[PDB]
Amino acid sequence: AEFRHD
Amino acid sequence: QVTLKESGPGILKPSQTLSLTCSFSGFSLSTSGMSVGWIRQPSGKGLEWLAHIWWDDDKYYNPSLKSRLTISKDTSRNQVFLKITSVDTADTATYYCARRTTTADYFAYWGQGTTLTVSSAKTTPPSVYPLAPSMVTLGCLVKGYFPEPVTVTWNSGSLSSGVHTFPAVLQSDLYTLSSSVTVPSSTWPSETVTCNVAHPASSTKVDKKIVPRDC
Amino acid sequence: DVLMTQTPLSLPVSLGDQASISCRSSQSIVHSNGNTYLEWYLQKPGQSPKLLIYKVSNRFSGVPDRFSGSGSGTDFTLKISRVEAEDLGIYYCFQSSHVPLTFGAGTKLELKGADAAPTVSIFPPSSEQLTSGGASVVCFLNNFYPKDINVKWKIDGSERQNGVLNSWTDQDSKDSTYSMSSTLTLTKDEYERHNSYTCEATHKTSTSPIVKSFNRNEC
Repeated sequence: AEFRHD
Repeated sequence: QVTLKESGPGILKPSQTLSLTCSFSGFSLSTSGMSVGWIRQPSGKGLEWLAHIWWDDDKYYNPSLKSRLTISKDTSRNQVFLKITSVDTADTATYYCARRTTTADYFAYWGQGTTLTVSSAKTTPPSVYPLAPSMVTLGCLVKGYFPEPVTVTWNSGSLSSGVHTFPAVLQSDLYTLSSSVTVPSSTWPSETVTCNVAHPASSTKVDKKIVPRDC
Repeated sequence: DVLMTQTPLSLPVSLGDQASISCRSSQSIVHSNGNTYLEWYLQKPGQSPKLLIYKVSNRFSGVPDRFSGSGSGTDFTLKISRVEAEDLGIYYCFQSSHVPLTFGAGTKLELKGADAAPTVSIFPPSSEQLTSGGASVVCFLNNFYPKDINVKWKIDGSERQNGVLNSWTDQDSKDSTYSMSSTLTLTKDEYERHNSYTCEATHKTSTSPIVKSFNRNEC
């Protein structure tokens, strides 16, 4: 599961 | 200026619900790219990330706390909340909230933290016991108190050099620590050495004069 | 979960020297967007953690250029050049690529000092405590360097592991030494089943243990 990095 | 300020209940009993608040200023959770997370630290131990919330309501959780965590926000009031149900002793920790943004993607700003103790213990005064022996080392054992802290002095503060007061440890829900003092053998027992122990929470103050042991 | 393993966990340095801290992730922390989200934080005593480095090697604004991050793959390094006293504290690496976000266990940057053997003192239970049915035996191991030490309790010559709690002071800000207490807590009944009590310390300053003892029956 990847964390948010926009 | 960007600031974060954590608040909490300070102390809870096992099984109760923890409700933490992070009150912030200097930014808004209505602003695109904005987020706030919670991180905790058991004392003398490491950091653990718990939960995270984004300006658009996306929430992330650490699976290590299972269905115990709920994060939420009130952008209107500039607050982020963390709820942890069914607390136990392992939830004793300092809790921090910290900000990240999409364009500054790192925890640049942290709050000072809010400290939580989870315990079923009742307020209990310490039992204070003498530790009797070129230089000589004496001590006092301060056993079975709750909550922290106690203050230990020697000769009402006149003996300040050569003192080691150790961190308290937990024993069956109660704290214990010892203090040692080292003085020239020419000053004891010819001159008196007394430890003074205060435990504000139990309204107690005790003095223990140290006298030489036979074994 | 991604495990972040730091080495060493305790790092003694002389002022002005360089400190190097290793951090390894148990699996790749390259995000799908191509960036490696590895951050370093420093927590000084009584303070909140503060950001030093982000994305492996980028210094956060305001951070002295003596802090520098580097790495490749899953191996990362924080370098602190010309160490100052203000740099002392606990350094954490942190990956934010994957959920849950995870920190390393922390590396304590500490000072070097001159070697010193511990001063060891043992104390029997007080008569006051014994009256109440308890029996705590206390041993102080004071003002030693380096940090590592092996302490054993022996009762009638045999090692005793149960009932022992240890406590350590922070490194002394003056002489850079450490101190510790070791406390063996027994019931009076247990205490009265044996006569000889010993606190034994082994420390790198000597091949011979330091041994302090007392006999109950002489008390």
